[PDB]
Order: sequence, then C-alpha cells, then structure tokens
Amino acid sequence: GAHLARRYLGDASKEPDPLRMPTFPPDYGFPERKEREMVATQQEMNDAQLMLQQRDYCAHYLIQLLKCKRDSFPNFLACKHEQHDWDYCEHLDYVKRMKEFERERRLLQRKKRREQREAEMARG
Amino acid sequence: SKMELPDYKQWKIEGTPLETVQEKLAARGLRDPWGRNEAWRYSGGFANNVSFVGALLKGFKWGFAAFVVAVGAEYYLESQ
Amino acid sequence: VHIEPRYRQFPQLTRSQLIQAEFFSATMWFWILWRFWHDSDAVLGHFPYPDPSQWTDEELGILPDDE
Amino acid sequence: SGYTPDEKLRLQQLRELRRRWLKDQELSPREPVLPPRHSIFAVTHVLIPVWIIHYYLKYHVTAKPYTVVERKPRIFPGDTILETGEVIPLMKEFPDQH
Amino acid sequence: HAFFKAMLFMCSGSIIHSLNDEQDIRKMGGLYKAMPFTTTALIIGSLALTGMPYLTGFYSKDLIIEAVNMSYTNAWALLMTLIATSLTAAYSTRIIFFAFLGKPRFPPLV
Amino acid sequence: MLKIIIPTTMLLPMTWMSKHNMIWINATVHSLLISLISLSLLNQLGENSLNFSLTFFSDSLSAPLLVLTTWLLPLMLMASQSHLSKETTTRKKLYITMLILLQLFLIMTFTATELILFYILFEATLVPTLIIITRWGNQTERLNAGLYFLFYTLAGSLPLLVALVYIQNTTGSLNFLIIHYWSHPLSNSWSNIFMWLACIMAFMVKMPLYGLHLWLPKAHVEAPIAGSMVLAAVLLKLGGYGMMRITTILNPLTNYMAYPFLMLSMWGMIMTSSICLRQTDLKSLIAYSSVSHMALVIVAIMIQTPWSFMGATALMIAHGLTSSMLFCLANTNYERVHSRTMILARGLQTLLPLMATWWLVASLTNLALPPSINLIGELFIITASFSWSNITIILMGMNMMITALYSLYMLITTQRGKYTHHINNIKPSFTRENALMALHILPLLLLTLNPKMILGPLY
Amino acid sequence: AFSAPAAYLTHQQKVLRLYKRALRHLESWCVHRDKYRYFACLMRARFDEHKNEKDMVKATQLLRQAEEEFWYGQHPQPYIFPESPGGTSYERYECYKVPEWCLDDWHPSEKAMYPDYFAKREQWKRLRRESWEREVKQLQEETPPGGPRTEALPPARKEGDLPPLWWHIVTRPRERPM
Amino acid sequence: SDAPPLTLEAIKDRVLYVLKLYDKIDPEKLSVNSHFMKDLGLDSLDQVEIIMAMEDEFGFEIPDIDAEKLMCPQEIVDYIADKKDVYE
Amino acid sequence: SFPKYKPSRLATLPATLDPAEYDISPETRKAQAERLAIRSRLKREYLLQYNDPNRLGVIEDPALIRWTYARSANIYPNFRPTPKTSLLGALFGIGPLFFWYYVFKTDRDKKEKLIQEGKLDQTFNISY
Ligand SMILES: CCCCCCCCCCCCCCCCC[C@@H](O)O[C@H](CO[C@H](O)CCCCCCCCCCCCCCC)COP(=O)(O)OCC[N+](C)(C)C
Ligand SMILES: CCCCCCCCCCCC(=O)SCCNC(=O)CCNC(=O)[C@H](O)C(C)(C)COP(=O)(O)O
Repeated sequence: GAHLARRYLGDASKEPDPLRMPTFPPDYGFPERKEREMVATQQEMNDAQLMLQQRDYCAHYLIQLLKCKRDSFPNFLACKHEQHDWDYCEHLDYVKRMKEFERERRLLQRKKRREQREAEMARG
Repeated sequence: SKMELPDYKQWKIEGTPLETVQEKLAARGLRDPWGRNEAWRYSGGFANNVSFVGALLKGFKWGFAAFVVAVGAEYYLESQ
Repeated sequence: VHIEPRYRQFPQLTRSQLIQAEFFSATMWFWILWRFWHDSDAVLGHFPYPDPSQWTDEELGILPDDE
Repeated sequence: SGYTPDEKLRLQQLRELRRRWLKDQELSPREPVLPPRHSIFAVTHVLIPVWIIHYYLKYHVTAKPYTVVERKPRIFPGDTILETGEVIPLMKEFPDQH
Repeated sequence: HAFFKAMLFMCSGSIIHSLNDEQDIRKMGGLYKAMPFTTTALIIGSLALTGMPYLTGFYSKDLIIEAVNMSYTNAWALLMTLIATSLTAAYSTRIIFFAFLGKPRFPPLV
Repeated sequence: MLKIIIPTTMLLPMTWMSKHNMIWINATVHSLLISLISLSLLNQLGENSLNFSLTFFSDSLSAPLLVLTTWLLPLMLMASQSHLSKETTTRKKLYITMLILLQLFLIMTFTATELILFYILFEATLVPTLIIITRWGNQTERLNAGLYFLFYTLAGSLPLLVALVYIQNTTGSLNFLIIHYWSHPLSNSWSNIFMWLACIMAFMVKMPLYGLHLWLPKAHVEAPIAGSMVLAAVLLKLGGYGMMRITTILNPLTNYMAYPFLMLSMWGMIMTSSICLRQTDLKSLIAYSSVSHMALVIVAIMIQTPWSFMGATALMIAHGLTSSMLFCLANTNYERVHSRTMILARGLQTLLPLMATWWLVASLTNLALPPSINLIGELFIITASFSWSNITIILMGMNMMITALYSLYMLITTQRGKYTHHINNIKPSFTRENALMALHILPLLLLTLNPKMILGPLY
Repeated sequence: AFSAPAAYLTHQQKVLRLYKRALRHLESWCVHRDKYRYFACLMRARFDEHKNEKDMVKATQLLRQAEEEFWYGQHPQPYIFPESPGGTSYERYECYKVPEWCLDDWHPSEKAMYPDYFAKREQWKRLRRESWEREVKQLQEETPPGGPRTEALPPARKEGDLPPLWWHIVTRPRERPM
Repeated sequence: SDAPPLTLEAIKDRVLYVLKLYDKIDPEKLSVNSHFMKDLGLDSLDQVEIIMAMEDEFGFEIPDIDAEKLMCPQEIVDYIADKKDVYE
Repeated sequence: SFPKYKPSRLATLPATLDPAEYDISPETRKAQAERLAIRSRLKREYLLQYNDPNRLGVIEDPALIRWTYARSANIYPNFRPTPKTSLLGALFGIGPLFFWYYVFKTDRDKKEKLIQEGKLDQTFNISY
C-alpha cells in the first residue's frame, strides 16, 4: 504494498524516498541513542572470508553456522539451531529497518504538517 | 503372433456419447453413418478414465498410509 | 517380455510396470507429506510480520507536534 | 471416374514386376559369406589415466610457481592451526538472546 | 531444472515412439491407463516444474519468486514474471489434459 | 641457403632425364625430401635474422612461407597427375618444369636481402603462372583470365620499380638491414604522398585490395588445379610479405594514408562475404572467400601494431592451407561430373562419406573455428583493430557471421539433401585424393599444436 | 504421386477437394470424435443442400464464397500426417536411400559375399537390356506426331513385352531402406 | 521391436473391416470387387468419406489425385500395398 | 462477409482465393492444354534418356546452363549506363565508404583529442 499506492497516487511529499533516507538527524527526536555494536572482529570476518554482503551485523551467527556445518559435515541435518539463530538475527535486522522507514514516514509527515500549521498561524 | 481382428458386429453406439450425437442429428433429420467406426474408442478398456484432479492424486492413498504409519512410529519412539 | 498388437483393444499390461508406477507415485506423495509435516515453516513462513501502525511513539522517538 | 483400362493394365504389370523385384531382395541362408576379464575396465580406463595424470601433476606441473593454486582455507574462531599449533580466540561474549 | 526438463523430454519421446512416431497431441487419447509408468513420470515432472512444494523445482523457483518480490525492481518485470509462472501451470495442464485424459484418438493398430 | 636452392635446380634435370613412367614418382619423392630439408629454417632467433651471405637472409616471417612453398609443390604434383594422364611425356615434363621454376623463384624471392632483387624475382614468378593458366586451363575464358592476371599486376608493379631506384639514389642503399637501421621520417608533401602510393599499390593489387580484385576470380577459376592451388596458397602472400617489409620507410605518412585502404578493406570484406551467398559457381565462392581473408590481412598490416602483424602472418599461412584444400575438394567433384555448378550434384555425403568428412573439416577450418590458427590470426587482427577504433567491432562482427553462413551453405548444398537421380558415374574416392586431403589438413592441426612458429618476428 | 495429372480440375473435383479440406480442418478444430461426427454431419448436409443446382454460374459463386469462408476460418496449425509434406517425419529416411547402380562399383571381395543376389541382379540387368529396344519402339508407334499430350504411358500388349519405362519405377530403393 | 511386417491379407481384412462398419453399405452384399458407384449406389461425397476412413485406419494420407481414382476395395488394397512396399 | 485477406510480396495470394481462376474461358482451357503438352514433351524427353541402359554420365540440362550463363556471363553485354543505373551505382558503391570514413575519422579525432589533455584512463594498456 500500500505504500507504493500512497506515494505514487497520493501525496508524494509526505512519503519517504528509499534512495534518500534518512533525512532527519539520527538523534533528532531521540534524546540519546545507543550506538549499534558488533560482535565479529574485522580479522575474524576476513579469515572466515564470508562475503562482502554477509559481513553485516549478524555475521557472528553466520560464522557459528559455518563452523557447525564444517564440523558436522556428513550429517547435513545437524545444523538446525544455528541456522535458526542466524535467521532470527536477520529478521530482527529487517524489523529494525522497517522501524527506520516508518520513523522516517511519521517524522516527515509530522514535520511537514507542523511547518504548514506554523505558516498558517503566521498567515493570519 | 498370429492375431486376428475382433468381430465387427460387437461395435455399437448404445450408451456412448455417439448415442447423444445420433439423437441430436435425428432431431434435425440428419444421420451419422460412421459412429460404429468410432465406437471402439469407448467400447472396451477405454470405457472410463480419471479426471485431472484424480490424475494428480494418483499415489495419494499409499503415500498417506505410509506417512501416517511413519508419524505414529515417530510419536511413540521419543518415549524412550 | 513379449507383447503383441491388439487392434482396437486396450494394450496388454504387465504387473511390473503398474507396480513401479504406483510405487513411485506413492513415494512422491509420502515425501511431500513428510517434508510438510516436518518442514512446514518453509511454506507458511517462520517469523511474524509486524504492522507499523501499532508502534508507539516513545520507542519511535518523534515529538508530540509541538517542538 | 476411376482408372482407364490402359492405366489398370499398366499398374498391374508394374506391380507384378515390383513384387518380383522385392522378392529378389531377400537373402538366402548363406548370403553373408564372411571370409577368414570381469573388472578390467576400471583398470584400463580409470586407474592408468589417473596414474599418468597424478604423475604429470605432482612431478611436472607443480615444478613451477603458480601453476596449481588453491584458495586459502577458511579459518574460524576457536580453530587450531596445524603447522604453528596456535589457537584463535573465541567471539566476544555472545549477548545470549535466548 | 536439468533433471526434470530432461525427464519430461524423455517421457515425451517414449510417447512419440509408442504411437508410431506421432507428435501431435490431438491424436493422443487416454494414456493414463495405457501408460502407467510414463504417466506417473510426466505427472511428477509437471508438478516439479510448476513448483510443487518440497519437490526439486520448489527449492529454486519459490526462492526466485520470493526474492523478486522483495527487491527494488522494475514493476513491469515483476508482473510479467508472475503471469509467466501462471502460464507455466497453464501449458503443463494443457499437455496433461490432451495427452493422457479422455478417449483414444490414435490409429486402431495399438 | 644454397642447400635448398641447389636441390631444386637439380630437380630440373632429374625430371627431364627420368623414364617416361617414373616422372611423377621421382618428382614427388625429391620434392618431399627438399621440404624436409627446408623444415630446418624454422630455428630462428629472437633478436635478428639469419644472414647467410650478402645476398640471402631469413626472418621469422619468411621461413614459414618457404616451408609452405616447399610443402605445396608435392601436393600440386599429386593433384595434377589425374587429369594429365592422356598428355604426352614431353608436355608432362614441361608442366613439372613450370612448377619447379615457380618454386625456385618463390624460394629466392622470400629471402632476397635487397629490395631490387626481391622485385626481380617477385615479377619473375609471373611467367610460369601465366604459362600454366593459359596452356593447361580447360575453358576458353582462360586466355582472358591470363590477361587480367598479367596487366593488373604489372600496372601495379611498374611504378614500384621507379620508386625503388629513386630511393637508391637518395639513401645510397636498398639492403634491408641498412634501410631499417638508417630509417628517416617522411615529411608531409605531395612528393612523399606519391612515393608512398607507388611503394604501396603493387602489394595492394597483389593481395588483392577491394576494387582491385576483378582479376582474382578469373585467374582462380579458369586455371588448372595446381595453378589455382599455388595462386591461392602462396602467390597472394607476396603482397603481404612485401608490404610488411616496405612499411619500415613510410612512417609517419601511413598514420593518415591508410584511411582509404582501411575503408575499402572493411567494406569490401563485407561486400565479398555477401557476394559469396549467391554464387552458382563453386570455385568462385572459394575465390571470393580468399578476397575477404586478404582484406582482413590488409587491415592488419595497415594498422601497424605488433599484434596486427602477428595476426597477419598467422592468417596468411592458415588461409593458404585452407584455400588450397578447398580447391582440391571442389576439383574432385569437377573431375567426377565435369561441371562446376554448385547445385548440379547434390547429396554426395550419401555416396562419398570420407570425402564428406574432408569437406566438413575444410568448411569448419574456413569459418575460423577455435583453436585453429585461422581463428588465432582473425582474433589477433580483430583485437588490434578494436584498439585502433572501437567501432570496427561492428564490421568485423558482421563478417564473422556472414562467413559462417556461406561456408555452411556450400556444405549443405553439396553434401546434404537427396542425390541427383540422373548422375550415375560417381566412382569411389581414390587413395590419391584421400592422401591429398589428409596431407592438406594434418599440418594445419600440427601448427595449432605449436603456433609460435607462424606468428612472425613480432613474437 | 502415381497418377499423371490433367490440364485442369473440373467443378466436381474442386468441390470434392474443398469438402476434404474443410472436413480435415474441422477435425483439427473439433479434437474429440463425437463432436467431430456431429459437425461433420452438419457440414455434409450443408454441402449437399445445394447439390442440385443447375445454374453453373451460381454453383461457382457458392464455391467461391465457401473458399473465402474456409480461408477465414481455417486452423493455423492443422493436423498433418507424420510422413506428409508438412509432417515431422516427411523426408526422414531419404538419406538412407542409395541407388542400385552403386552396386556396380563394389569391389570383387565385396561381391564375393552375397553371390546369389548378384546372380539375380545380373538376371535383371539382362532382362532390362533385352527389353529396352522393344519398349522404345512401342513408345514411338503409340505416341502422337505432335508429341505426347499427357504424361501417361502405355502398357504391354504383346507376348513377352514389358511396360515401357519401368526400370526406375520397379527398382525403387525402398520406403524404409536401412 | 517395431511394427510387424504388414501383409496383403492384413490390408484386405482391415479395408473390409472399415467398409463393413459403414451404415450406408450392407455387409453381406459387399465383396472385395464391389464398385462403390455401380454395385453399392453411393455418391462422390461418400467416396471421399471412405477415403478419409482408410487414411485414418492406416495412418497415412492418400493424395487427392490418387484418391479419386480408387473405386473398389481391391483397388485400395493394391494402392496401399504399393505405397508400403508390401509383396507378401 | 468475413474479414478479407490481402496479399503481399512475402505472403502471396492463395490459388483458391484467386478471382482469375473463378472466371474461365475456352481460351484458358486451350492455354492450359498447351502448357500440359509442353510439360509432357519435356518429361518424355527426360525419361527417354533417364531409363537408357547404355547411358553413363550426366544428362545435360540446357535450362541449368542457361540459368548459370544468364546469371554470370550475360550481365555486362546487356548493361547500359542509365540515370537509375548510375545513381544506384554511385550510392551503393560510394556512400558506405564515405559514411564509414566519417564515422571512424570522428571517433579517432575524439580519442586523440582526449589523449592530448591527458584524460583517457589508459592505465594497464600495455598491449596494443
Ligand atoms: C577502386 C579502388 C582502387 C584503389 C584506390 C586507391 C585510393 C588512393 C587515394 C589516395 C589517398 C589520399 C591522396 C592525397 C592525400 C590527401 C587527399 C586530400 O583530399 O587531402 C587534402 C588535400 O586538399 C585538397 O583535397 C587538394 C586535393 C584535391 C585534388 C585531388 C583529386 C581528388 C579527386 C578524386 C579523384 C579519385 C582518385 C582515384 C581515381 C581512381 C589535405 O589538405 P592539404 O593540407 O591541402 O594537403 C596536405 C598535403 N600538404 C601538406 C603537402 C599540403
Ligand atoms: C473449419 C472452418 C472451415 C469450413 C468452412 C467451409 C464452408 C463451406 C460450406 C459451403 C459449401 C457449399 O455448400 S457449395 C455447393 C456447390 N454446389 C454445386 O456445385 C452443385 C452442383 N453439383 C455438383 O457439382 C456435384 O453433384 C457435387 C456436389 C460436386 C457432388 O458430386 P458427386 O455426387 O458426383 O460426388
């Protein structure tokens, strides 16, 4: 989707632009924001030679999965817990990205409406 | 080896869709003189066939029975 | 195996071919059912999809339209 | 309609001639007068080529730099190296989101 | 794709050789009972080609479609991909319906 | 290199003193031995040439050409004795004498240290060719073909001589080593432009260049089999050798004087490849394919880069072998049915299987199937041209398509289909023809094994 | 393929050819047999409705209109027999057809095998050689002064005659040679 | 293997089988030498239908110029025997 | 009544749709008779040599020889310089040459000008 229908048919001014996001400072409405941490060191990721796309914030679960897959090689059904853990981390990352997009949407609409209301109040 | 053709008089259009075709042609005053030539396609072992969904679910009964017995064995095997 | 022409009859079928056909259909269906019973999430999804509307403003961090 | 007597007669004669010619194409019983262990396949078709190939690779091709290259094996935290015997540390006190 | 495509072609070849080198589907009647093994093989192949879950076609086609849907992609290509994956099932059931179901239409010397 | 020249001069009286029924045997045996001896010229250096004396020398460009000439002579001897069976003994000895004289002239041509001796021998090759074509050709058109072969060449080569002697009066030498070491740039004047044109037009007409090629279908179609063989395989390459030699004194004029010739070569390879598609004559198709390949070689030489030179040498050798093989293959069918029309005798794969195999191999080699040396030369030329200008890949690409088409077209029309009903005089292939085809084709693949031997001095 | 063609097709031949083509294309449209029988009986009644038209001009006009209807409603992909000129196995076995005169060039070692066949082949060759001149003379007498007007050939009429121009008709390679 | 070696007797039986299956032809009267127009009293459309029936029976098409000439079952047997290289 | 079929060069008119065949005359029948007579005379001439037991070799067909000679050797004697011939010759023989010359000259001029200012990204261009 409905977001495509809203942006392409409705008012595109209050709909986020995927290529240009975010627009507002990261600490705009938040008073303080915790910095996102990592678990896997650069050297560990390089030694594991994961990929340039799999070196995301869920890379440590992926390294654990690769270890278990190598160790329990002939039994290729034994790598179930770690695969689920990696999938859960990826799902949480996607939820965080969805939160980011929705925050962009609400902030853009709120700021635009507030600016329009301020202009209206100054117009009378 | 040394096989002969079946007796030609056993081919009839009774009980076949050719009966319906002949019935509709007779109501128009026409006739179909070739139906007995086509009767063999409906007469014998070609008399009945499955549908599309029936064709898709060919080995469903035996597979379902095997799946059920496997699941039942699995449930009363973890009680060890 | 010797099979001879029939001339407007159903062809001769040996028990072996029907046995093989029924067997392979049965194993395909058993595999599908077993893999669905044990690996269901591969078709129905694993993680619940959130809905952005039910997200409170406090965790989201935008001001109440004043500042 | 149909044939004329000349066509019918010519067809009959030609058909008889053709059938005679076809009958002559058959072979008498003596016509082709010709004038005057178990697992050995896996040895002569697998073992010998692999012997030759391994000899060539291990004693001729690998005698020059950069002819056979293997990518570096994956190393993961907690692994022990064969040559040096060193160990690689674990991974930063997992948050345990159980 | 290699597996089930090659096997579909092989089933078609068996059908062609049996019916005196005939390739038109309009002259093939009821081969569900006349050809048990060939019918079963073609059914499994058509189901695998159409992404029946947990068969060989599912594990690639399902992922491909789901990854096309979740990407910053041209919308027209997405629509055409969906219509094409429906038409795949369409021509598969066309082959099945005209080749195996109904009454015979081939010459009487079986 | 008198160790190669003298044995041919001795081939002469041996042929003229042999018994009446042993001429072919002795000629073939001793020509093969001379080819074996000449094979020793391939031991070349990486810096300079082999300067045997003040008169003769060998580079890495001329040695494969000499080997090709020596190997070709016995092939023409084998292919010739079929249709010369009814000829008298003296005329047969004269024919063999013509072939031997042509080989001697070519051998001395490819190794002369001075440009004027090279000129003398490279014109001396004209006489045996004209005699062969105009005397032992089959149809009435041969006479006209001879004329078209003669003056087209001479009108190109007479200016060159003038330029040559003029150069000798200004630089003081025509020795190739002195010419190379004392090279000086050419200024931008009309006199220098016409000197360039005079030095270049002879070798352009010999290739031939598109627009200057009308003599080639006539000469190659009306000649006997040995004449066509030596015309296509060796005599066309004299232009390439001469241009790669003479271009050392023409810089930097070529930088802009190659433009009309490059345009003619590219559009003409397109045009001749398209011409090949509608050809009722089987020999004319091979002639026009030769024209297209030589157009590619002309482009390679005019670009003047090392990769282009290597590609030019490789393509020269490969085309010589392939075109000779194709001419022999067509001549077998002509000797059977006495006609050159391509759609007359069809379905010959049914009647002559091994000859169909030879046809397929020759056609595959013609269209530059990798890793044949045809493909190596073509690809090197295309890469050099792409470095020259990125748009050439269009035209060359076009050629790479059309060639294959007409190639397969010829095959499909001559070997496939159903046989002609009324032709019933098609005898099984002789051992002589099969051996001829094998001796044509095997050196090509052997050269594919070791291709550095034919990549020239730029390697 | 076996009959000598005539100068033109008459009205009845054209009507019969249209009848056959329309029936075949309707069979292509009507896949199933009972439906085909229904619509084929309808088409036969439609054809024989005007069977008794004495005005040839109106008959030709009806034939024309029928042909336009056929070309409009023809099947783009009609059924073709596998060995018919549009079939999938039309000329499949032509590459296996070898003429008999090739046997004349077999090596004597190759002819040493199959001696009886080559004896019969010599018999057939002698028969052809002995009959050729009689065939030629018969053709000359029967043929009209102004050359033949059809492609039809005459049969044998005399005691031991053979129908002229028979060698390449009788000695066809085969339909399934190899 | 492949199909059996079709013979003249088999061809004749199949042709008579197809013809006796026709409602416009009475079986007892029909013989191998019966004339479609004269003895059997049919018209040209019926002959075309008969030819199509034989084409469907034997699975190969008879050209129109040859199909129009065939008038008796013996003629059809001879034509099919010649087309399929049948000599026994 | 139904939508009409209009022919073209590469998809001609059917024989059964041709109005010229549906209005005939005795002259047309006579012409067809002459056509068959010519065809039959030629067929008899061919079949006489085709079936000859003593014939060995190729039956020469004058029509094939005429086709080849017309396609190859007869073209120049029947050529005349006309405005159409001259214009087509000039176009088809000169236009491509100067078109390709302009294209390649422009490309090389652009490339050389870019080289002179030092911006062509010629790094790793060792071979040429
Ligand atoms: C059918 C195929 C056969 C083979 C064809 C061979 C092709 C040969 C063509 C020769 C290539 C170039 C020749 C002359 C070089 C330049 C040509 C000219 O157009 O360039 C300009 C020349 O300007 C004008 O064009 C003057 C020339 C005009 C008269 C020449 C006749 C051209 C008409 C076409 C005749 C066709 C010739 C081929 C006949 C078959 C350059 O300007 P400019 O800077 O001043 O001169 C440079 C020399 N300087 C430095 C000494 C001063
Ligand atoms: C699939 C869609 C395409 C199908 C569309 C086709 C539509 C065509 C339907 C209309 C055709 C007609 O009615 S046009 C009918 C034309 N009528 C006449 O010509 C009358 C003169 N009669 C004769 O010529 C002969 O009696 C003859 C009838 C030949 C019988 O011959 P025989 O007795 O000696 O066998």
